[PDB]
Amino acid sequence: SQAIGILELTSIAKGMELGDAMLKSANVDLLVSKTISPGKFLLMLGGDIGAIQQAIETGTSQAGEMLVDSLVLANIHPSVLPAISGLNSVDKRQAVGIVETWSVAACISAADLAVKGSNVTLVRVHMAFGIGGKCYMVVAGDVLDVAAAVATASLAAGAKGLLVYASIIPRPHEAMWRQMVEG
Amino acid sequence: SQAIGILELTSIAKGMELGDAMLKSANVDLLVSKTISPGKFLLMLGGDIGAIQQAIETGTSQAGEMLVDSLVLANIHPSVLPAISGLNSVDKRQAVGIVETWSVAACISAADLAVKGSNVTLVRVHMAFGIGGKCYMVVAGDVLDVAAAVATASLAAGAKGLLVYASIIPRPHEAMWRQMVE
Amino acid sequence: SQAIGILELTSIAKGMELGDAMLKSANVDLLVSKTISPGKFLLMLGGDIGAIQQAIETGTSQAGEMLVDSLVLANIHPSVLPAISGLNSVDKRQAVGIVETWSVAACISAADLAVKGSNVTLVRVHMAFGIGGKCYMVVAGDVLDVAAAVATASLAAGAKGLLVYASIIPRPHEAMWRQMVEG
Amino acid sequence: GEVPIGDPKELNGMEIAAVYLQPIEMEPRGIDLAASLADIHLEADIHALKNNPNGFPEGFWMPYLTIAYALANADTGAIKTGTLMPMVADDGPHYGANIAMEKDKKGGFGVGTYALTFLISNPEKQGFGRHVDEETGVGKWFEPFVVTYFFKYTGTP
Amino acid sequence: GEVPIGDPKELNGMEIAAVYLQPIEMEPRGIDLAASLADIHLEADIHALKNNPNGFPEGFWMPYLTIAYALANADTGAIKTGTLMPMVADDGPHYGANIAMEKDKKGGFGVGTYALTFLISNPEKQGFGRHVDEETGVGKWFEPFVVTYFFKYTGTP
Repeated sequence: SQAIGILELTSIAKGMELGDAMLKSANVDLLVSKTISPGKFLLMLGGDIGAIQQAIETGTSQAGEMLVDSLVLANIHPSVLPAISGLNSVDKRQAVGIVETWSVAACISAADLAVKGSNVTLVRVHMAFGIGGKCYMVVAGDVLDVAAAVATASLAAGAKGLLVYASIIPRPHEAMWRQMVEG
Repeated sequence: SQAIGILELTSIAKGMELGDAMLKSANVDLLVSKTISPGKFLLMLGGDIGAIQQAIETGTSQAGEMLVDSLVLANIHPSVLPAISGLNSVDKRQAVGIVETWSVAACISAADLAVKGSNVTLVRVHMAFGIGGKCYMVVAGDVLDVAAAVATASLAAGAKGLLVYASIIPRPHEAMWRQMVE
Repeated sequence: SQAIGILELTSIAKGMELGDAMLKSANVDLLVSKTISPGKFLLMLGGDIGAIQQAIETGTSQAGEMLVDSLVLANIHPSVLPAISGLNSVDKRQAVGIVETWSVAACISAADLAVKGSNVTLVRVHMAFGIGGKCYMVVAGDVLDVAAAVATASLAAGAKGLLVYASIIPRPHEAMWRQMVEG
Repeated sequence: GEVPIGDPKELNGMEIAAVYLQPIEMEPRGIDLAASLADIHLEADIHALKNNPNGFPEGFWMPYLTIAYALANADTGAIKTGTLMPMVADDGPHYGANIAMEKDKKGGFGVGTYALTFLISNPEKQGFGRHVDEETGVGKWFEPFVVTYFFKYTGTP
Repeated sequence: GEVPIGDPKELNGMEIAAVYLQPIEMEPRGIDLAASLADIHLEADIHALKNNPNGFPEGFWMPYLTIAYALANADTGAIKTGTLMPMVADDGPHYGANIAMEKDKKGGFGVGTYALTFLISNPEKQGFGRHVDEETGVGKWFEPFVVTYFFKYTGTP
């Protein structure tokens, strides 16, 4: 019911300039706003499909020659939104899921299908280095729920050959659980 | 009335070594001291022109073959000093000014001219990646004040062809305001 | 009396997967667990030689083609373990020592000989960029103690030609001392 | 029919004032912005003050100067940059150039409050010389400096 | 202490007079002939006449002009050529340049009767513009023309 927008610029200032412009262009929440190597700027916005489409259109139209890349993901799970902008609480210790995929695009799509195909809770989605670098999703819940989610996510990214590795970790060590929770 | 000194070393240990030596050599405050990719060390000092000149001289003289680069910026606004080492308080969120330039040298000169050429308050100066990488200045104040400062800053960095982009943002979104402050 | 284990993987997910597996394989403490450029994963464990050997063996056997590098350092000072994972308490500011070496392996070996060859306290050992990148050791204590440690460490790394630079800084400035200790 | 921009400044032995008017056709073409493509023509009035340190006579125009211009509308936040070209009109010689306001493709440069920042350099940059003899010599040329003015754009005149 | 060269001429809305004096040191160096290498400094005084057709105000100096100089001694037959550079002195802005006379390696440029010919071109050649509007426009720039003056060199002053 929601949509995720991604915009990459070659200028840090223009990224911030477009950030203010896009937020004012429509009713959308800022998910990510940071500089990427070597000197690019990455912006991520969330909200309704209509608002996101207009915001992405406005941003690209004013990006000029500084535009690196742009993408709009429609029909995305709402649990994915705060998982990207921050972290969802992982009170469950029964099982933890981790799925790493190439590019944030593949990771987002895998998580969306995973969440809709199970009863597991998506903990967080982390981008190690930009929208083109390795990205990973974190799920939590019952052992059966986590496995189903991981399987669904692996199939999505695997169909495009963008799947890096998958692992289901039931009863995680106290030291490993903390790193997973704080990561 | 103040001066900015910059020293870059190729060794992390020597950088720390040169830091203690320079600080004891004269009355100067450490603005920046961190390791940069792939294994260099960056040091930034502030203070009087006389003190900064002596400190930079001492550091370069003891740097040896580990010396990467050195530069001294005289006649700089005093508001620029804490803007690099940290952030100045922004009681007003009404309008923000941002000017990004290539290399910290151009950004520093632009910020200095901006503060001296307007009544706006300089929020912070950020170096994304080293003294040779993209750097940016942040200004805040009245809409008229911010525009003049940004315009002044744009001409300075533009004169060296190191200007990336300039933007004046009146009434920033709450989400954007937080990003600006952070 | 302790041992240090290092495991590097080419996949972030596999790194997290191997982390949980290694921790459950034996009684060892996780010293480091983070992603390294451009997309590798570094894991560091500490403990007894027997436990460390089994954990590193288990990790390597299941790493497959994703294995980047592995190393085990035996007969290491126990003060080195928390110095890598964190920072050791130093109530005294009288003298500070800094020794930068190529690769964390050389830095670790230098620190081990340093601690055993003096009465100085090892503050911390920092890896700037991976286990193969520039690493540095931090020592603290009396002026005579720090010098001996620095001299001892320099000889260790210098024998392999992996020593970058050594410096003894007695009575460090308040701004520099805080930065060195809190690094 | 010239519109004054802010208050004039007196420094470096020269008076620097800014004014805007209707777009003009300048020869040769292909240099200054087309009159039909512009909305206003910005002109900088530079005359030497009394007892100028560059030996310049009072009232005489300051030539061979390098002057860049920056206009930003505080209402929209839009900012543009350009250079002023030396030209002659019926009202004498000055530095002027056609600039698009309402007709600006980028927009944001319409009617409202605007701030002008000019960057002026020494004429030595343009190859202008200066005597340094004891009898007829003059003082050093002014270092590069910026001037700021505030004015409200009422639209294309 | 300036020595006048012949009679001044009034044409193309501008007054053209010639004068000679002691050699001067001009900044930046490496352009004009060294003062120690020269014997006299020739300066061209160009001011706009009343009702100038280029919109230039009376008394104002003419800038951005391209002016070449030719000096020939009728006694020896020796002839040299050069260009005049725009510069500012204590007596205002003018076109001047240091020139070797007696110190000329080629010789023949010593004391005697000499004729001076200046070649002046339009300022459009140096990128100077001119308004052509109905309200504030001005007439076309004067075509390139030459002026001749005759004077007796009494030696380096």
